[PDB]
Amino acid sequence: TIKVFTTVDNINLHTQVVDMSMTYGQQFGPTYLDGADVTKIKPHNSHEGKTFYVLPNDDTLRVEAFEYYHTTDPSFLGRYMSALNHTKKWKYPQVNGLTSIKWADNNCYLATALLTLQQIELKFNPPALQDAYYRARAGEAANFCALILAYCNKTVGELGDVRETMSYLFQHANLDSCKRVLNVVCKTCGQQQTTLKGVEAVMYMGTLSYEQFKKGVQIPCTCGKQATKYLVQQESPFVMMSAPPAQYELKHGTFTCASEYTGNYQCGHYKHITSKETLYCIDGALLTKSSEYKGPITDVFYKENSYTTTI
Ligand SMILES: CCn1ccc(-c2cc(-c3cnn(C)c3)cc([C@@H](C)NC(=O)c3cc(OCCN(C)C)ccc3C)c2)n1
Ligand SMILES: [Cl-]
Ligand SMILES: [Cl-]
Ligand SMILES: [Zn+2]
Ligand SMILES: [Zn+2]
Ligand SMILES: [Zn+2]
Ligand SMILES: [Zn+2]
Ligand SMILES: [Zn+2]
Ligand SMILES: [Zn+2]
Repeated sequence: TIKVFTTVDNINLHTQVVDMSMTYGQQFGPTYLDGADVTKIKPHNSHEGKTFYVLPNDDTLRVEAFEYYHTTDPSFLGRYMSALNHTKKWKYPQVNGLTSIKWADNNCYLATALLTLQQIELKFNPPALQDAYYRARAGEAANFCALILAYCNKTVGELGDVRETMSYLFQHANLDSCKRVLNVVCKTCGQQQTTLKGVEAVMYMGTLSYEQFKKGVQIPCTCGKQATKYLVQQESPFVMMSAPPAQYELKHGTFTCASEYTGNYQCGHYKHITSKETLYCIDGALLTKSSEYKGPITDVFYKENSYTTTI
């Protein structure tokens, strides 16, 4: 009989005492210590006085779990601890003043997303996600990477798409004040104006150029003809312009950061391009430098505050 603590958020700690013969699974349910499954393991001396993550089994823990993670999915904690057991072993070097990830288990898309998040203004709604966001920007990104995999329903080693990962994260972020007003002009139908909010207001799939998005882009109308969609008003701290991988010239000072993707569909490699005093390329732990750049780009991130068109 030795005393321990059980928690679901590492904030509210509940005091318990455990028997040595019975395993943790017989007494608490699925139990984790430092991200390691100890459901079948039995108590030792070092376990006394230490805190254990446990699956919610009563209503008090069920409520605390939602208030930290904003999910009731019973599998979330297990998927989170499974990813964390890998991400704790990864290395997170500082590259060009930013926290990156040494390559491991196909994490190239995580590194590009992690580098992008440190360069755009974002506030997460789940307290677990925002707290780990802060710890990650300071250099301790293991818990943050595990949460990203858990919220995106992705496992370690699985092949990830950066645009898809950013979209999942934006749905758990406060983008309520973000607003986008578009205008589509068809020769026959006429002029239609639409207003988008939230995640739909910051993401566009179709073109990398924020300038071309303002000047107008060609989309098919309901009548079948090719109408023209252009941006009327944009109120958001950033925008994300995505397009299928293609050769693109990035000029210093015209953008914030970008995602480079080489190789075949789903089984390629991501790289991160950021515009500082010059153009920097971050590939995990490796860093290169160039005055101008041209390569296969699929995401470009631009700064914004409030924009209104002249048309
Ligand atoms: C509308 C047309 N479009 C939209 C996206 C793309 C696209 C095309 C190509 C493309 C084509 N040829 N080559 C040679 C490469 C490549 C990509 C890039 C950005 N990502 C992945 O490769 C990828 C997709 C994944 O999951 C995807 C599964 N998802 C629907 C649940 C998972 C992991 C990765 C790496 C994206 N084209
Ligand atoms: Cl929610
Ligand atoms: Cl949320
Ligand atoms: Zn409590
Ligand atoms: Zn929420
Ligand atoms: Zn691993
Ligand atoms: Zn591992
Ligand atoms: Zn990779
Ligand atoms: Zn029309």
